[PDB]
Amino acid sequence: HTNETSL
Amino acid sequence: LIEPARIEEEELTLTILRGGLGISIAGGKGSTPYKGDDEGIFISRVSEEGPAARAGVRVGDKLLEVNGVALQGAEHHEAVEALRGAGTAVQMRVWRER
Repeated sequence: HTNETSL
Repeated sequence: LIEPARIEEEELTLTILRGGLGISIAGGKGSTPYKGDDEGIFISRVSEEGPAARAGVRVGDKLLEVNGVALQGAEHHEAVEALRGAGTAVQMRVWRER
């Protein structure tokens, strides 16, 4: 887990 | 028998038309990196046949620019706010490597 943001 | 001519790296200006864009960005200055020690903003997921996949966005692309905002050496929330508006289109320059 390394800071992904959905867009 | 020999390897063909291949693109090692490039800088692409892409136009994405869109409710969502179809991308998941990862990384940024101050966040756990995505690739190696490069703390840039990268494309970590592309929705299947979404508007970004039609634009040519590839997984692993580095965000250099969005709508004129240079996202080089930027923080994660800096790119999110630059991509959350996206009234109808976003134009982003990306760095693709192989």
